[PDB]
Amino acid sequence: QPEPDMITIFIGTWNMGNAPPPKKITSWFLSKGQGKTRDDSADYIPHDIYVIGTQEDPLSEKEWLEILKHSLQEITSVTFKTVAIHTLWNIRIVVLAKPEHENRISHICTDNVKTGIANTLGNKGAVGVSFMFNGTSLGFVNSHLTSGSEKKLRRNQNYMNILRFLALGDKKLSPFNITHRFTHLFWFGDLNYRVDLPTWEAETIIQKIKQQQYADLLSHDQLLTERREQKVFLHFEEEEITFAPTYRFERLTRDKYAYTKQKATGMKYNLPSWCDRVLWKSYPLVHVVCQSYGSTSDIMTSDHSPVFATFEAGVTSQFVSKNGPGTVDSQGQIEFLRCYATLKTKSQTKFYLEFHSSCLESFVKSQEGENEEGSEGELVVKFGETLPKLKPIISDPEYLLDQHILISIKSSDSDESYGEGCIALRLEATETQLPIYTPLTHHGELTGHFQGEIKLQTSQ
Ligand SMILES: C[C@@H](c1ccccc1F)N1CCNCC1
Ligand SMILES: C[C@H](c1ccccc1F)N1CCNCC1
Repeated sequence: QPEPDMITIFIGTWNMGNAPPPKKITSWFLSKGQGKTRDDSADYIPHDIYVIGTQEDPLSEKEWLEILKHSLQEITSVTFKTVAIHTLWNIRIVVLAKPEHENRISHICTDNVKTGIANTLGNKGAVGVSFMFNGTSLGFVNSHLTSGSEKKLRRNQNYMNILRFLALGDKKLSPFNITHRFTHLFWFGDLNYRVDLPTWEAETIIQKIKQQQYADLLSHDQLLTERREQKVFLHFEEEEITFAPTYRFERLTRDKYAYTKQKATGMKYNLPSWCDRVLWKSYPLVHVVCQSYGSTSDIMTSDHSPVFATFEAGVTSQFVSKNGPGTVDSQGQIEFLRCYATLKTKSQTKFYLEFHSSCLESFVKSQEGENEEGSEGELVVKFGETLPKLKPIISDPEYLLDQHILISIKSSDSDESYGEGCIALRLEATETQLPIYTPLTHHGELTGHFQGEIKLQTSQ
């Protein structure tokens, strides 16, 4: 039975509004309703992995697991296995997989982050799950961010706290946050970003939604505008939105948006908004294709509609050679030429690099770079031809060209990372000098760039 080179992943996010679900929720898992929907011809084809994020979830873990498993069983006639379940307050993540993936899934981690302080600590935050699927690392984050149209900067801060403090994936990747630890990272939830238009325009917005004319609404979506201004979710992707706003509905119908200020809302307006979102970040040149992104029309117990997204994702096999794992493959090497880091820092410490990759036995520390003053004020750290030669555990090009090198640039004085990035080994040529580039981030914000050339030698 061959190992797969692709899997499909279902991502669901649903703010349940503290109400039990209706008896039938299959439309969610089938990607049916509004937006980019799944073809009917696929209905009986199970996804490989289902990741369900809820917010304001009133059910016990046992109650929700039984509903989810019975739902998937009805759709597919497959009894899915529970990979992980983790709950913080009323924010929950469930990961289910085809039982045929029992010996492909390992290194399962869960964690949560509570956002806010004092007044604002006690119901918002995030849960997450990671695991390995054969040679591929997968991370999943369900976050419930701060509510309210005038709190976009709070949401952005909640995002930064979650990606700093959520402890998933390989702890040996010590300089790296969750935005670098996974081949594929999916981040979803009630992100709570709103359509920033004046309150007086509520009925105009409703009209536009009835016409399915979303362009003038999406141009004011706070998540899209904050992303475009690099304030949040830097280097994440989102499919185009082609479904109506998923909040705030009168319960038991989808015919009415309930937007007016009420004592129950803290006298706040809830203009129709795309609160409920799925974004992703995959390592460079790894296959990932969104195959659905939409909302259900027939699940009406909450003031939010469920959101679905599905993906094709590239995966690699757990490679064994005659040599690695447990030795090097002399026949392989990774060389770096004309390399320099450009950093936004005002500091003047010496810097060194660390190279981390599951194609290395352990991470590799470089010598210190040579600091120069860049012409527009920046710091340029030159490595030139000084970087170590990396010795992969396996030299087979079918393995090595699928790998990635994580890079951290660290202060010699504090051993703190000033920037993290990722280089793909999926090169156009081997034994050939080729340009490489990554942006560098720290705490998920841009701090610089790393560029140079690479020379990859495989067994072929
Ligand atoms: C242009 C930018 C963007 C697109 C639509 C909305 C917000 C944005 F920031 N992309 C972000 C993801 N990667 C490629 C570039
Ligand atoms: C429970 C879990 C599992 C079973 C089926 C499908 C996926 C999955 F992660 N185990 C992983 C490690 N090996 C034993 C099984």
